[PDB]
Formats: sequence, C-alpha cells, structure tokens
Amino acid sequence: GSSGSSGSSHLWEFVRDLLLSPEENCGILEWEDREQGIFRVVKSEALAKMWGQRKKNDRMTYEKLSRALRYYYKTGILERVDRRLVYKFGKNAHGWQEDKLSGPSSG
Repeated sequence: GSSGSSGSSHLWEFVRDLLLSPEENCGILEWEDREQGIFRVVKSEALAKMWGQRKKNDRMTYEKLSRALRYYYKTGILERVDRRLVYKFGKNAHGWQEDKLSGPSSG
C-alpha cells in the first residue's frame, strides 16, 4: 500500500517542498542554485506564516522558524551561508539533491 505518510514533520522539508511545489508556493522562495541546492527567502514573513499553519503555531514567525534553520547546521540538514536571507540544504537532507555523487572514498 502507498499513501504518503512520514510521521515526523520537519521544517527543512516544508521549506524545500515549496521550492519543488510552485503550485503551493507563491513567490516565497527562490532557487539560487539547483546543483548546490542554495535557495533564498524572498518572503521571510510568508515563509514562517505558512510554516506555523503546518505546526498549528498561530504564533509562528521567522524569528522563531530560524531557530530550526540555525539548529540544522549542527546536524548538517542545512548549510550556513554568508548572505542575507539565503540558505542552502546540506548533505544530510534529501530529495533536493540530484544525480548520484558519492566520491572516491567510501566507508
């Protein structure tokens, strides 16, 4: 059977899905680099507002959302950038990445 149930939600996933779902996302993000996976948050306000709705957090706002954007750097899910309102999915994240690139080294 197939439906589409994960069980554990995640911001990095929500914000990412928006990039692959132009039908739901309304000029909220931008694809700075498809290969690298870098994206920009054109609407830092709409980004959070929409996020909260997913977590039923009426008090959801960028200031708060970021909390997870900066906490992802520890796990690798996200990649710290030296730009403004510009984030990039690390290697820990999946779905956005393309092609099969591992490297000359392996375990």
